[PDB]
Amino acid sequence: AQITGRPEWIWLALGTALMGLGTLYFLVKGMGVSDPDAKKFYAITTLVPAIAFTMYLSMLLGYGLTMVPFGGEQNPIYWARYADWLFTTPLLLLDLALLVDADQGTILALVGADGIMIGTGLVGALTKVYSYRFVWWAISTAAMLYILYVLFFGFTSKAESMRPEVASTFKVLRNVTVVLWSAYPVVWLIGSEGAGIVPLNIETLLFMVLDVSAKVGFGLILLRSRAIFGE
Amino acid sequence: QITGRPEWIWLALGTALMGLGTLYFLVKGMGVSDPDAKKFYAITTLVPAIAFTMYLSMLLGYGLTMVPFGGEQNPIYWARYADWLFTTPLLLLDLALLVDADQGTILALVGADGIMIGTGLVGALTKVYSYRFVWWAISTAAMLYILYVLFFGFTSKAESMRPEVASTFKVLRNVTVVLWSAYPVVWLIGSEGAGIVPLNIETLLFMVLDVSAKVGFGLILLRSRAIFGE
Amino acid sequence: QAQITGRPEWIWLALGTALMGLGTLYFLVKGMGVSDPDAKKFYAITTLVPAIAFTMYLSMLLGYGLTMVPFGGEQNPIYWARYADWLFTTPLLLLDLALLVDADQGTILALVGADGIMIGTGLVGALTKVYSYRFVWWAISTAAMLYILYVLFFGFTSKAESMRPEVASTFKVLRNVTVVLWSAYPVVWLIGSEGAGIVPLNIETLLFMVLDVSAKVGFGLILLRSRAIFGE
Ligand SMILES: O=S(=O)(O)O[C@H]1[C@@H](O)[C@@H](CO)O[C@@H](OC[C@H]2O[C@H](O[C@@H]3[C@@H](O)[C@H](O)[C@@H](CO)O[C@@H]3O)[C@@H](O)[C@@H](O)[C@@H]2O)[C@@H]1O
Ligand SMILES: O=S(=O)(O)O[C@H]1[C@@H](O)[C@@H](CO)O[C@@H](OC[C@H]2O[C@H](O[C@@H]3[C@@H](O)[C@H](O)[C@@H](CO)O[C@@H]3O)[C@@H](O)[C@@H](O)[C@@H]2O)[C@@H]1O
Ligand SMILES: CC(C)CCC[C@H](C)CCC[C@H](C)CCC[C@H](C)CCO
Ligand SMILES: CC(C)CCC[C@H](C)CCC[C@H](C)CCC[C@H](C)CCO
Ligand SMILES: CC(C)CCC[C@H](C)CCC[C@H](C)CCC[C@H](C)CCO
Ligand SMILES: CC(C)CCC[C@H](C)CCC[C@H](C)CCC[C@H](C)CCO
Ligand SMILES: CC(C)CCC[C@H](C)CCC[C@H](C)CCC[C@H](C)CCO
Ligand SMILES: CC(C)CCC[C@H](C)CCC[C@H](C)CCC[C@H](C)CCO
Ligand SMILES: CC(C)CCC[C@H](C)CCC[C@H](C)CCC[C@H](C)CCO
Ligand SMILES: CC(C)CCC[C@H](C)CCC[C@H](C)CCC[C@H](C)CCO
Ligand SMILES: CC(C)CCC[C@H](C)CCC[C@H](C)CCC[C@H](C)CCO
Ligand SMILES: CC(C)CCC[C@H](C)CCC[C@H](C)CCC[C@H](C)CCO
Ligand SMILES: OC[C@H]1O[C@@H](O)[C@H](O)[C@@H](O)[C@@H]1O
Ligand SMILES: CCCCCCCC
Repeated sequence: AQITGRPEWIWLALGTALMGLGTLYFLVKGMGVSDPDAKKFYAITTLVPAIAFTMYLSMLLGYGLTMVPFGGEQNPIYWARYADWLFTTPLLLLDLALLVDADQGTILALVGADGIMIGTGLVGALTKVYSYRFVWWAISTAAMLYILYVLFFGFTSKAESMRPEVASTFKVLRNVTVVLWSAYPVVWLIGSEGAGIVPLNIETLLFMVLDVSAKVGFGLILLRSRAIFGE
Repeated sequence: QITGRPEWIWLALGTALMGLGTLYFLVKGMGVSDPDAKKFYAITTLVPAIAFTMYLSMLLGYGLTMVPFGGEQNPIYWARYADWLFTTPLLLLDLALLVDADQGTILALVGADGIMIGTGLVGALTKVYSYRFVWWAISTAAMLYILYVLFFGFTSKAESMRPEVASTFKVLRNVTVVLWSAYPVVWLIGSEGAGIVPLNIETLLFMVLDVSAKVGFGLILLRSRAIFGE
Repeated sequence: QAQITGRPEWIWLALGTALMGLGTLYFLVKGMGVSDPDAKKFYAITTLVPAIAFTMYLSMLLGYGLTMVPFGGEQNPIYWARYADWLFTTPLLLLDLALLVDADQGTILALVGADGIMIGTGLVGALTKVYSYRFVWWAISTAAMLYILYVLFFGFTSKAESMRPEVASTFKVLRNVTVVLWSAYPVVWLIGSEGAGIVPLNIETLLFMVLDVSAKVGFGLILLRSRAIFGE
């Protein structure tokens, strides 16, 4: 059942390679940088892939893998992803917050909501009672939908009042994040952690591609542009 | 290994009030332009929402665990500490922000609140019965330190802001010093310490203090003049 | 080879609980007055470090913070409670140092986060069942520390040598203390019960107790007596 600890190793190893090179890249590129504003963006955007490197290595080496009893058998679960996402997503949000110079009110309401989204997901991923896992999923999705709402119908208007570079950069990112983040509830749902439509194998591969691109990718769009009165 | 069955009604009622209290605070902060009042709404809404998630887990059994102390397995709801760990520092942040407290006292405060819950959690999961009280004492000492700065510290600075501020804070300060200090008493006499009171009534007690300490504290706050705006 | 524990190093943990608790009451019954908001931060940060450590030292004393990890072919005792402590403690020591040199929000985050990976990774290696892998995590955690010390040494110095002669002097002493005491942790752990068998858990608990007391209570003193915290 979702025979793990061996098939998806190549995906996990690959995810570790990209995330690590992606990190060494953003490290051996932030070298100069004087502007204190651009300093935040480089800091935030380098820890995201870095944290991920750590977590992908655990899954590859086994540690981040655990078994849960549900549906009818011993089910392989990678909790290490929620260890990653728990911190990683809020940093991704901080980048956009700092880029649109959002109010401290929305930043908190955003990070805290993000906390519930991952937290609730972790719960559902480890819940033993099958039916309930989807109660947590629904709650986690509602949390993401709220975050995506303020990013789309909230951070755009405030972005379209900054500089043409800012409004244009935020938008590309906003597009990449509303799309990449919304796929997560879908993969989770059809994967080893919900219905068994798709095997852990493909559930690892899909996450590894959405991850690299929601991180190394998102970071490339951001760090290569004019990061608000700094570059 | 029943553990979670009698107090289901309390937990479900607790999940109910925490859910509605949140939706209420969500479908109430709709407008709000002032960045200062924005903070208060953001802080005050996460508290009940966080508690919703945690009460649900207890009701669905997940937030329940068996601790082997005193020749037996014991029904311990760790989910309260998962809740409290984050929830309480937020209630204190509202207060800090209301009295425009220094970043020094905020950190000292939050830090201390972290020790309070963390220690309580440790005590609640300790196998050696005796020790559980050592941790309870250490936790109470931490609470006592917190309530001090809130009472004999945050008041003086509140009585120098505005008549709305000083009056609002005082009502909250009254509600928090009273509700917060009840917790160590319920824990001590409950299923987590001495068996004076069954897990049942305890779950009910916490559920009444939780709803008021959050949805109640929230209402008093979100109805008054919350800094630079409303 | 190694084997079960929970009693020889009771004294080291007791003494460690001891010093840490006193050091905290000392820093508490010393921050009594203090009106300056700038120095306020420093007292608030420097007080919690030992307070957190007291809690984590006591747990290791009362057995709670001890656990058994299977590896190398046999079960083994590990004190995870240190990592619980360090996770929150070390970054506060960095915050004190960042606030002193008035460091940029960019580097504070780049510092805290790196510290998170440093402890976190350490914890992971400490709990890894496959023996070979534990060193892979060690290597990584050390690389994280090394970075952290770099921005402190070859980074916070130059920004310090531009503040006030008090600041520049206070920071250098601390910098000297941290770079020296922090760099021992990877050495103790590598030779200790959580790595190779060179030295028993007994002495490894002792070593960390010496290093913890000084790196916190010692550091805390050098700092709260400098007034180069703009507070009097
Ligand atoms: O599942 S049942 O509701 O039917 O009753 C209990 C038993 O089935 C028991 C033995 O299988 O398992 C219990 O659920 C497992 C535990 O879940 C939570 O803790 C888990 C921990 O066990 C896992 O190791 C970890 C990931 O691998 O996730 C969590 O930390 C707690 O609720 C525990 O109390 C519980 O035993 C089940 O409740
Ligand atoms: O073999 S001994 O009897 O001599 O000692 C063992 C027993 O006392 C046994 C009793 O069940 O407990 C063993 O320690 C258990 C672990 O306790 C703590 O971890 C718990 C975790 O297991 C629980 O899931 C959770 C809530 O239920 O609380 C804690 O996190 C830690 O102290 C672990 O290190 C310890 O192994 C004891 O060794
Ligand atoms: C954010 C601060 C407050 C907490 C930091 C916590 C650390 C990142 C550790 C994260 C541990 C995760 C949530 C554990 C989930 C349950 C796993 C089965 C435990 C495996 O040890
Ligand atoms: C179940 C989940 C989706 C509930 C989500 C709750 C939200 C994260 C709470 C955030 C604060 C709410 C919106 C009330 C304050 C109103 C502010 C204008 C929000 C943005 O700062
Ligand atoms: C303000 C910031 C620091 C906190 C934001 C909100 C927090 C992340 C709270 C959300 C925590 C969720 C419910 C997860 C709790 C931990 C899980 C019960 C662990 C399961 O082992
Ligand atoms: C596994 C623990 C140590 C790490 C995760 C802790 C959470 C981030 C917040 C606090 C939750 C406490 C520590 C959980 C205690 C053990 C419970 C049986 C966990 C059930 O998920
Ligand atoms: C065991 C318990 C009581 C320890 C509590 C320790 C405190 C959280 C430490 C906070 C910092 C102390 C008060 C020193 C700074 C002095 C400030 C005037 C305190 C309020 O900001
Ligand atoms: C806001 C931040 C920087 C300061 C506050 C940090 C908190 C004081 C740290 C929490 C410490 C408590 C004692 C919890 C330690 C870990 C738990 C005892 C583990 C339970 O398995
Ligand atoms: C203080 C709040 C954030 C909860 C504590 C967060 C710490 C990361 C958790 C402390 C436990 C560390 C990580 C070790 C986990 C493994 C232990 C066997 C779990 C016993 O609780
Ligand atoms: C594996 C270890 C060495 C990776 C550590 C990476 C760091 C957390 C990243 C910090 C940001 C790097 C230095 C790139 C931005 C340059 C800035 C001057 C950093 C301080 O804001
Ligand atoms: C404040 C936030 C945003 C930044 C700091 C976050 C930390 C760097 C995140 C910690 C990541 C390390 C690898 C720990 C992951 C969780 C542990 C491996 C769980 C052990 O059971
Ligand atoms: C190999 C070198 C670079 C390691 C780092 C420096 C050394 C740890 C220096 C020792 C630092 C202070 C004196 C603490 C020593 C504590 C131990 C009892 C030392 C045992 O040799
Ligand atoms: O990740 C697989 C390989 O991809 C190549 O494009 C990189 O240059 C290598 O460094 C990497 O190992
Ligand atoms: C083969 C290593 C380079 C891959 C580039 C991927 C960019 C997201």
